[PDB]
Amino acid sequence: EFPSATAKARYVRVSATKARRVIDLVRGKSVEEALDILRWAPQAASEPVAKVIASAAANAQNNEGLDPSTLVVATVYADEGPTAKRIRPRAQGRAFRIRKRTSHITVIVESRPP
Amino acid sequence: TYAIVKTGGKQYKVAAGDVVKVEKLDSEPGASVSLPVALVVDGANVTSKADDLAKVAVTAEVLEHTKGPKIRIHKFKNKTGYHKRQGHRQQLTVLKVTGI
Amino acid sequence: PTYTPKAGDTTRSWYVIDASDVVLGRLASAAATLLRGKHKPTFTPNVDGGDFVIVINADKIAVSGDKLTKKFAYRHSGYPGGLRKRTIGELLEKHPTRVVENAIIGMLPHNKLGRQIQKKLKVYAGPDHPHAAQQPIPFEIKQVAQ
Amino acid sequence: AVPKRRMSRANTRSRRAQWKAEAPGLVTVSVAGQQRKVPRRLLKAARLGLVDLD
Amino acid sequence: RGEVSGGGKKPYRQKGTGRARQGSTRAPQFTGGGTVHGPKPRDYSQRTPKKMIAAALRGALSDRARNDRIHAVTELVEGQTPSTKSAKTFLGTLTENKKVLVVIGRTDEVGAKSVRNLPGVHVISPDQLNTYDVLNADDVVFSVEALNAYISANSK
Amino acid sequence: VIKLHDLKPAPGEKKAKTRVGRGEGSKGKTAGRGTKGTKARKNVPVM
Amino acid sequence: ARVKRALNAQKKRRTVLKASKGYRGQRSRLYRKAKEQQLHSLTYAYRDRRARKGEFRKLWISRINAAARANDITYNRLIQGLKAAGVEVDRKNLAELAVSDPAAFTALVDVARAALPEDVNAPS
RNA sequence: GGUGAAAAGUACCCCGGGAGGGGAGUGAAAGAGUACCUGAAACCGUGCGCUUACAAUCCGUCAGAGCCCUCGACGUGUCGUGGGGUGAUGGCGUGCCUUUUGAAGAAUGAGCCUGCGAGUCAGGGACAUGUCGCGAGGUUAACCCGGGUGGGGUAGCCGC
RNA sequence: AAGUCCAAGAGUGCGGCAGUGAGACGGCGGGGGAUAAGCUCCGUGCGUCGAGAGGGAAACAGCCCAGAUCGCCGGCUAAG
RNA sequence: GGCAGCCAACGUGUUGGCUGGGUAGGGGAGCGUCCUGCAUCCGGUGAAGCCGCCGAGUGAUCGAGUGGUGGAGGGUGUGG
Repeated sequence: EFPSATAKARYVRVSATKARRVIDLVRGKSVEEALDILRWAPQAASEPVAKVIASAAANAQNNEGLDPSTLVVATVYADEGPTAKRIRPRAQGRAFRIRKRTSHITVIVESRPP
Repeated sequence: TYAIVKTGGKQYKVAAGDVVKVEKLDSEPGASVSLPVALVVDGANVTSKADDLAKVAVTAEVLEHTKGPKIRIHKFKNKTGYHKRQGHRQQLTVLKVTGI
Repeated sequence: PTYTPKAGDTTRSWYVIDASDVVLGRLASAAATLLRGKHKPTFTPNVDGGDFVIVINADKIAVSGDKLTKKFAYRHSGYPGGLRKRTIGELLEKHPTRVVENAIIGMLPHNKLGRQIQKKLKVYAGPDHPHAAQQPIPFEIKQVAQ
Repeated sequence: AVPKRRMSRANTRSRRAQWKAEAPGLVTVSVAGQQRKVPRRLLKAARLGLVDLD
Repeated sequence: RGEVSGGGKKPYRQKGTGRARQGSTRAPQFTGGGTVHGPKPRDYSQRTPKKMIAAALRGALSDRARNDRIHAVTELVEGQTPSTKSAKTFLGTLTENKKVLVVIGRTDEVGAKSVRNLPGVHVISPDQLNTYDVLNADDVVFSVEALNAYISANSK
Repeated sequence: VIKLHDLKPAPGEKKAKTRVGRGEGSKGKTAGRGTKGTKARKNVPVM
Repeated sequence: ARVKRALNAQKKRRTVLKASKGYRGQRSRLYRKAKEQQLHSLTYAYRDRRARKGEFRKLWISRINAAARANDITYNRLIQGLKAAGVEVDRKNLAELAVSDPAAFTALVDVARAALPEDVNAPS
């Protein structure tokens, strides 16, 4: 098994789907390429995703003593976390529900020999 | 050589050493059962006359009596409330043919 | 357990039927039988275990009665009033193989396996076909008597 | 109008998969002796120092 | 639903809202509403005939007698001070079964106190003798006064 | 001896309550009342 | 004596969900929707189990008819001849011979043709 | 409403502005981290296996090709009384409920899951169906006494 | 008089505990209608569906065959 | 071949032979849940619950079979 390091960004104030939109971009790529794509991705969800990927890389470097250049985004996924319920008033005094969703973005970077 | 053997209201193509599941036979595991043959084929000699077949008998050892697949019946008729749940496991007997 | 065709035990054979002065329906029935593989003891309805059937002289098919002018082949394009009808005679003149093709296809089952079976039919509006390399067997439509 | 049936999972996901981001095409740019990845669109700006590469 | 607080007012109109018709927020289907056929306080006692009760008690005691589970004792402890030690030793002498019904007179407070704290021992008076206790007890240890009182009460 | 766990009702003494309206395998749905009517929801007076 | 009905409910729910495991969509996930299909699934199982005998007899008959006409005899006359000859081989094993033992099937065809009347269409 | 037995409530370091994590430590257990006992379903992902872009599917069921694991003859991959999946293809196949003469019905209800949600109780009530006691008798009500479910209590009731 | 013979699950009487009291079509005998209606109202030890699956009627409650206790890698047939 | 009332038997009456589509509805017999009298078992050497594996029963359903999670109760019998 490849030496892996984990990083979970929990309760991120972004939808699980909107985090997944960029996690799909940077799943499978090396850590460096993933961070570059998340740097130049126009989606705002790329910033928490980039931060959690970089945290996984930092854990691999410091807590695990792995070579940062050999790291790769092995398994990354955003699960949906808690959802706050808000009320938006609409016409005729009718209250519609608004969902302030969060996401847990889990990242596991492995150190693979190219 | 093989034979179309009659047993349990059904016929089975069996050669010496063939293992066949058939209806339940009143015989112990390890006992021997002689079964009438609907046909015998020896390479090219096809014994099919009833007079000649009455002489032939497929001998088979009873390996064990087993139960078939669990059949689950749910007789349902819509808009009547009629459900009937039922189960079934046929009692089968496994025979290893020893000779013909 | 009943025999089931496994992997590649389905052997295929090539037949060539001369459609000259033969009834369209009889030829199509025999060709559909061959394309299904109903003529083989290993026939299984869910298996395309049929045989390739070349039909030569499709233009020289025979139709009784007035089917050559009174029978029509219809096609709707999906547009309003888009029903085009072409008599059997006109169809045999313009696309001669299409009459035999349509007969055989209609006599074949209408499903995915039927359309897979269709690919083994080779209708030609002439005495010759390009599949001589397949060494097709001349198939004469013969009735088994009782 | 209003959806008449609940959309099946298969259809919902088949058509939801179309809401995907397109990864930017990154080219290499040498700035401050370092090889960074920037869009070819921002290649000139990065060379001139008008891109914040952090 | 009538005893649950609130619920007097109809929750909303009968028609128009597009919701199910409700006549009370405390209707049974509602969360927090009343219980339809729930328990209500009731007296479960039965008016079993006197002859039935007495015959059942006599049958239980007869079973104990037939199985030699009935014992008689002058008292449970010697002296005026109760002693569960002495009572336990004497009961062990009498029987070894776990549960024993001790049937002693009311004035036998010394014996009652002496024997009452033994785990399986149950103490009653001859006048309150009953089939439940007799059957629950493996043995029945009567005092002599208690046995004579029971016999007199049931024979005279 | 006869202990409390040896006590049982007389054969045929106790009978299960007819718990009505519990699935179609028993007296379910209408609970023996049949389809609509007065008797579907109440008792008709004897008089 | 309040009773919570989760223990009892989840039993049948798990039964139906495990039975409907493999169904597409709501039928494998939701007990209520699985239950509707499970009614249909078991009704179909009963019906198809009754009809499987007919389906397999149809398959055997098709194979026997193919083998018979390959032997130059129709299936109906083959069956007539076998009955006249007293051959009591069921269509299952007749098809088994047709596929695995064509020589034996040809021998049976010869027996049936010999047992057939001199004129099958005669008023007899 | 529920961390843990005890805050022992995670020092210190690292990524991060934080939030949140990763090491480390506490703890029997952080598969107990003040979002905390267990942690179901719905619902939402990620990974793997099969399948699927010529196909008309109440979504299943019966056959069923092709694609991995449990014991062995044999010595090694082709079998088996064997044992799960995935489903090319073929046949059959008109949801459930209510209510109707009749509904797949284009009639009603249900978006889904979980939890709750409907013949129950009182009374010597009334009418019919096993047991105590009789021998023509059964019973007691109120009430009295008993620290109980036991003992008394004949008024009355029903048979006569 | 027999026949139905391990009885029809028969008839009768008394207590069960009911629901049912919206029927449908088809064949025969009729009324109303125009001797129309998939009309309506009657009769029919007439049938079927209701409450009935299975096979045939392409599909198709009422037509035809036939009344599903459950299984079977069996056989004979019904209407077709 | 497997399962559900009546008949014969000689003897302990459980063996053999004659038997069953179903809505309203009636009768019978049961499954599962909780709480309990008594009896008896299991449980921090891991109860319940939950997710499985392997199976099982004619049905409701089963699991003193078993793995994982779990952390304190639970099972069985006979009665209420």
